[PDB]
Amino acid sequence: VLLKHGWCEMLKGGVIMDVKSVEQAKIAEEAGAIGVMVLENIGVARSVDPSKVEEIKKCVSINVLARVRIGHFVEAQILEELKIDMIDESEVLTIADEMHHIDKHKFKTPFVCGCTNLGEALRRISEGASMIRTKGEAGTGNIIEAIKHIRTVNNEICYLCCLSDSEVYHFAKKINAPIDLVLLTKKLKRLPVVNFAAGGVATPADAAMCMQLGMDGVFVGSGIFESENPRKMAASIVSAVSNFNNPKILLDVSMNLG
Amino acid sequence: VLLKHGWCEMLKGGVIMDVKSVEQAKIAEEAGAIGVMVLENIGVARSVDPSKVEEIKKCVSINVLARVRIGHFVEAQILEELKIDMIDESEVLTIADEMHHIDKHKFKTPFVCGCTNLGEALRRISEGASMIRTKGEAGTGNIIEAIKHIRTVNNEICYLCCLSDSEVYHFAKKINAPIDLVLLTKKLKRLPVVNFAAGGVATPADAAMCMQLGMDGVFVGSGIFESENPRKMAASIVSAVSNFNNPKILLDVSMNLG
Amino acid sequence: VLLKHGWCEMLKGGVIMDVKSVEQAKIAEEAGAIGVMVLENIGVARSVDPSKVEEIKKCVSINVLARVRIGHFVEAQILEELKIDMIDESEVLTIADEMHHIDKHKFKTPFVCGCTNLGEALRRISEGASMIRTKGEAGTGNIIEAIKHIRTVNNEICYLCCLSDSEVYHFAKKINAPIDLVLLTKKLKRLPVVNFAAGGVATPADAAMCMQLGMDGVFVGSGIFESENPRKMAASIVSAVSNFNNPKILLDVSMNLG
Amino acid sequence: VLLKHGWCEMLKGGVIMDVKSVEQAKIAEEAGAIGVMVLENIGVARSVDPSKVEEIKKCVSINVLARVRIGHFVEAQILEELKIDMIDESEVLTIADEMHHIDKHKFKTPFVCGCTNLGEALRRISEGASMIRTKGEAGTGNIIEAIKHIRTVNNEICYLCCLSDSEVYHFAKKINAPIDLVLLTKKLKRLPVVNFAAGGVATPADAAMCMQLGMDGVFVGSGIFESENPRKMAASIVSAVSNFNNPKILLDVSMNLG
Amino acid sequence: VLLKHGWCEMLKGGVIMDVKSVEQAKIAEEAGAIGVMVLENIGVARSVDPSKVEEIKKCVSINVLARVRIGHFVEAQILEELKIDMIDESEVLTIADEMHHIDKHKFKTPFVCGCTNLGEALRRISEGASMIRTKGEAGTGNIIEAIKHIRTVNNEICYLCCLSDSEVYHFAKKINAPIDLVLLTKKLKRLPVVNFAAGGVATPADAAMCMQLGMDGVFVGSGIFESENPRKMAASIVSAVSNFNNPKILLDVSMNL
Amino acid sequence: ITIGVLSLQGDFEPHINHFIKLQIPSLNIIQVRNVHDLGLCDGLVIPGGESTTVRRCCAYEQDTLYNALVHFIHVLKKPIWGTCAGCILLSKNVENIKLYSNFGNKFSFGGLDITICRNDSFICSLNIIAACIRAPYIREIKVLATFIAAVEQNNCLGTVFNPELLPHTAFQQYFYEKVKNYK
Repeated sequence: VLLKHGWCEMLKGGVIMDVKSVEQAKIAEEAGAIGVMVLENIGVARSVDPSKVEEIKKCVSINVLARVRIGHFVEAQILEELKIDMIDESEVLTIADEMHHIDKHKFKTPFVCGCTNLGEALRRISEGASMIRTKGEAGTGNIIEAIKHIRTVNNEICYLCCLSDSEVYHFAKKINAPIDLVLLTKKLKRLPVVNFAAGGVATPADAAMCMQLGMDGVFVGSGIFESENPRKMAASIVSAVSNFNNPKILLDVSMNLG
Repeated sequence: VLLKHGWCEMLKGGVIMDVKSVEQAKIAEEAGAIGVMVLENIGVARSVDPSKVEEIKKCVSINVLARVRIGHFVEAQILEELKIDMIDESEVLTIADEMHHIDKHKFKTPFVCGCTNLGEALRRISEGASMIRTKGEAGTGNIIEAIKHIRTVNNEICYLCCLSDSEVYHFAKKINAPIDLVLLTKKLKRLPVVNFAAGGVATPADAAMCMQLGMDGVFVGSGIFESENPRKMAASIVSAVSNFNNPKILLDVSMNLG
Repeated sequence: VLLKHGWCEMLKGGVIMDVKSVEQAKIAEEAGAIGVMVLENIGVARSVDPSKVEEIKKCVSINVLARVRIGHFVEAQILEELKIDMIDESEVLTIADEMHHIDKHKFKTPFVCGCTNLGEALRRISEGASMIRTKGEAGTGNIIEAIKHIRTVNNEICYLCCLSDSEVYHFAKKINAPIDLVLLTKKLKRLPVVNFAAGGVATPADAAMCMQLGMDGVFVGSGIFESENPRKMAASIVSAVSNFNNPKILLDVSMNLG
Repeated sequence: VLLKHGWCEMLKGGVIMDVKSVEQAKIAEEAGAIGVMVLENIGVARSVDPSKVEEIKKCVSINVLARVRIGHFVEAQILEELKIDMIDESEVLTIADEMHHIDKHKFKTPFVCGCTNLGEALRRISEGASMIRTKGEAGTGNIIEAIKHIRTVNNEICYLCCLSDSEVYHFAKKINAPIDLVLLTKKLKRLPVVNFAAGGVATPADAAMCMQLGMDGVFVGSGIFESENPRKMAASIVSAVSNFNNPKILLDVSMNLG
Repeated sequence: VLLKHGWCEMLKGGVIMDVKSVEQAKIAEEAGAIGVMVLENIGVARSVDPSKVEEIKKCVSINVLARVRIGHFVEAQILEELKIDMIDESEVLTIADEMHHIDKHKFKTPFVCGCTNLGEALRRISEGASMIRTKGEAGTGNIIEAIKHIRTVNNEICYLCCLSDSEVYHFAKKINAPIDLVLLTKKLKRLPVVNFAAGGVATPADAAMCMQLGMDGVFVGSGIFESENPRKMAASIVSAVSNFNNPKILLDVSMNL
Repeated sequence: ITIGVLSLQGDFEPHINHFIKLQIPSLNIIQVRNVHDLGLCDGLVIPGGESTTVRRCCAYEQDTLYNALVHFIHVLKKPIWGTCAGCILLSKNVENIKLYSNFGNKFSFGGLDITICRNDSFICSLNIIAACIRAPYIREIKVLATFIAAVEQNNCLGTVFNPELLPHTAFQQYFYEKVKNYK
């Protein structure tokens, strides 16, 4: 798992655009993204056809991700055989196993899983997730939930760092997280694994807000390509993440974005 | 912050028209407004594109305001880089942070924030708001809420002024306001910062009623321009606020309004 | 206020019909009405444009009334500057101040206010109303509410007259009315001010029923003019009120009314 | 009624001890009380036998008061024939008429009545009460209720003085008080009639606390005589009220009170 | 108020025993207490008679405290005229004003007030309290509440110091405390005023547990004098607070008790 | 001894408050929004609010107020003071108006033979021979004060700064002395 962490730490400070085809994937590569989440070009949402994921993987030199329903371990086995770069056990797709989550220790391919609090994020890291993202609220464009979750996780980690040795055991029970990771979060003062922001990021300001709140990167939906200029709006989101602390640049990208 | 307060105090007795373009902004400048609030020219409501705000700012010699979602501290950083005249952390736009409000102490640009009672108004002045306005009920044209809130704030301030030194400490807790401001309101006998009226003001009578209830000015929505004569109705509401105590003039401007 | 009372007492036994234009007002004058209530010739209902009220006032020699939202003490000042004959603090229009009622002592123009019980009627007379009317139920044509309120007020006034001086104090508290007026109602055995009937009066029988229950007149809506014969139907309701005790005449006017 | 108020205003700053016999009444006279409320020397509590009140009245040169059940207007007629100095429509005694209150206008003898808020003190003054006292909580010795009521009445009167002229009419309605008195309270800035504190005053500190909160005097129960030294404890509470603003004297009289 | 804080700053690490008479006050003085809280020597509980407080004040060379009902600002005026050392606006006594608290800025005599959370402690310090104590559960001997309150206040202060500048404003609103003090607590990382533990401390172990949780001292009820040896039990709780970090001493004073 | 403040814009309240603070019983201050008030006072101070608002609100009923003020200054020659926007209205020529308004040279009341450019905040020590909240800059042209700071020509006084925003009320008394001298 350490090598998966080493790969993920190389993933910091980037933008992952959820593309739907080769042309969108090529736009997101030239726009400077680090990876592309292959999507279904379209009442049960299932993992995209692996023939689509293979076509994109061979047309872009950047990481390629894919989505598998929560708990559907045989979709993961298919993608793991496809030599994909990172699988995404996603709640956007219909839930296959409402009770369980893929045993991500059995795969060589790193997994990324959602999270809404520190307890949930620590549980998924125990199961084997090599990266986390904030569930937010997909498809709405409202950054209300993403920011709410970013603060909640950030507050809990720091409140933890301010606690005492005998009080950690009760906290772990309260958030319902493994004690070993709870101590690791305290020692590191942050989430043990790379943490990205997902859900609602639609504007260069939204991307920079998330990074100014600590997150290591941004997951960007399909709003980039259902807009007037996809290349420029995509390019704007990337520059915001790279220069999230520079108000002069953030203004520059935000101007004439329509 | 003293210079921000002094600038705002020079802002008393005026009308701020929520314009949507350059022709509307020009109408509101000829009509005699003191400032124009740049709006989105027609879901999630986000801060208007800074290229539009920059367009109006160079076509009118009066103040220009802009709207940023509640808590979105990176839209504000974009606007402050634009050298705007005053930012409005508004609830008409979708809420970015339902739990927090921008830390308005870090910006050189004065902020205006809503308020429905004295406790809420005093909290936002603590955070750094240089002006307040009664939330009312935007988009309805009903002055019921604006008048209800104006009375509520006015009653609380005066009831405070009639209290005693040992009773102030409980009142601050009751309204949940910082004690320092609660005493400052008691000493001044009015809100420590400029106070405007917003939401429902659609007629010269509505504007003058708010001014006759104490407020220092009026925020008038887009109804002025969705009417038969926008220039005449605009100049009417301007004259009503300037001559709110003159029934002869109020009648004159109310006649043949449409 | 005595001069206002004296003028209003001259308004007894008449019909006030709510006209919408000058032709309707001319029909009302020829039909024998004592006054015409100027209406909006059609979200939020506001006081009519004072230019409309001025045009009617100059084309009819009978009293002219107008409606102002409950609590909107600045529409009243506009109308008082217009030299109108009586203002109507109306619940048909949207409520400007849900909590207060215009301070009718500050105006030289007599006011008429709604009422549903003796306590409410006595409170409005305390505020300064020179006439009362039973709210009834506007726009429905059903005289159920008007008759229900007429009986309720009549029963309370007489029940009051049949009490002792020690019990009057609790009664005033129960209905929540000033004690001074409560004693005045007892002494006079009727409401201290002129009382009209409003809401549902649509037929000569309806008008005469209200006058047979002890009112001083009727407020007639716009149903008179949304009918085959506006002049005949109007003169019918006028004759019904003038001859409410004469079944022969009531039959005559009721035949071919539609 | 003015003469009754004139006599009462001469009663300001005094202590009224609820005595039970002639020896207790003699103690309270030498202790410096201004009046003694004759009590029943003990499950229905009735007005004390007038022969007891007659004997005390002849053995003391200070005012003599007596208690009549709430609404019992024939006990009052008995006492008025006795030439008593004040009558107390008491809630300590069983309620003869829970619906009504004696019509105190028909009596030449001034009445004192309880109160827990401004809206209830103003009603009793309308009925004809010449003095008021705060109900408190009789028989418990806890000053919690007396202080709570003193603040409530004091806050409402000042909040009134801080109100506008059109808002007074609604305030009178919500507290349910006659409008004439409400305006009189506003003009005077205090209760129109003498106001005393009753219920819980058992220590020189309790008496002075009530006077430091505005009240014009103190009603002290029978605890003064169920104590080691009745004369000393009595003279202590008398000196506390006379010197309620002198901490040196308050300490002096509080020492060795057992 | 700075002078009051300086005097309280000398009260750290001490034990205040709630005595009822002069012999008890003499025991608590020889036992090493820093102050004695004068009590009523026994259904409304009022402030003790000032002649009793004045008697003890002249028979002990250590601080003397006294109790005034919550809100009774004329009992305090009596005690302040008595030149007492420190007044306690206490909830054990009946509440004179359920709605307000004495305006402690008007007095020269430092006050102490109870507290169950950081918001309540910061409000009382705003009104002018020069010391705080955890309400606990008086009269029961159970340290459950005192320890619960000590942790609650300690957790909130540290969670505060771990927060950010823009989040402090919402926290102040949530706990309902003045923003100025909330920032002061963050800057100092502890309560701005001396903090003692009260309610349930009955054993040398109980006293040392409270001091090991970060308090500056202990308020100890009357349980010491309703016990076989009051002088020995008293000196035990004093040594526990003085040596709260030495298990050898805590064992030694706990034996044969 | 009656001076008025043109209360059709903002900043009139600070001007009134600091005039009253001088604590002279003979001195009385009233708001000025109509011709009746203009004729009531023996002087007038234009608060430093907006310049567009003042001119539009001074053009009600065919320049009824504007004509009253213009005739007031240019005939009665009574003391008048203008701060911030007041100087803009008291200057004969003002430029940097991109919009081609038909007002031309009648937009400004006139009285001071100076050219002003309205088009940001700081504090300057007054080296008289001051909180400048967007103080206009004088381009072309006795100078009462400089740091140019204050210009007094005939009965007209002009200050690009805002004295009423500072505790000291020296300038408020200075205009009162000017009004008394004219009286």
